[PDB]
Amino acid sequence: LPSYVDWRSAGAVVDIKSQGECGGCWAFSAIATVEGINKIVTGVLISLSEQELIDCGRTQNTRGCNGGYITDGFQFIINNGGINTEENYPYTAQDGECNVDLQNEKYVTIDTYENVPYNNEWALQTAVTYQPVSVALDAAGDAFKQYSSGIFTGPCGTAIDHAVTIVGYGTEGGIDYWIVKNSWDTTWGEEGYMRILRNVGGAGTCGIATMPSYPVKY
Ligand SMILES: *[C@@H](C(=O)O)[C@H](O)C(=O)N[C@@H](CC(C)C)C(=O)NCCCCNC(N)=[NH2+]
Repeated sequence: LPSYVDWRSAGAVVDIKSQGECGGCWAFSAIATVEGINKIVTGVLISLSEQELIDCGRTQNTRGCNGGYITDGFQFIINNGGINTEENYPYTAQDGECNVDLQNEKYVTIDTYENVPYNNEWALQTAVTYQPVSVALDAAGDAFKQYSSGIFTGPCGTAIDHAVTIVGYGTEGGIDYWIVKNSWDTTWGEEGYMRILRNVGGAGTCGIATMPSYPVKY
């Protein structure tokens, strides 16, 4: 595997987005990795609609701004036969009525998704080498919420509550890290991104390695 991977150097990461007060992080994470794999196999980076997942993708315990699961975001794109763009179905940070004309207008498709073996940072590094991967972490603490710069080491638990996207990894000064794309605008962290301690064992720092998944497009 490479010593460093950064999907932003390959044109596979859309600029930082802002979810606001709506609890739609599951939709932001699912969309960022579908944007990623679409660029890798089709060669064109298109920004996609989180709002379509929030409005049209309600199922079981995925309930729009009320929270949900990354994999239900991928399963909506699979069952719908595709997803529309951010410009065609823009984000309102609201639970809204599914716009059926916009739901039927599809520009990007995926075929299936896979789960990375949980609590296995080596298998997670292998998957990130091929594409951005969706993860969730424990973002309930003030240290996480107030993060500004550096390689974050904690404190944080592992009972995850906030989905984000890993867009790379590297090492600086002998310290290994993951590069994380968050959805709290460019005013949080390193212009919207976080570097977080890698190779710590088990579930990873703030549980980042405990439930990774990614979309598959043949
Ligand atoms: C994350 C955010 O917007 O900050 C958002 O709260 C969220 O969806 N969190 C997920 C985190 C991982 C995907 C596990 C979460 O905790 N989902 C569980 C939501 C259950 C909702 N069920 C009901 N009944 N509202």
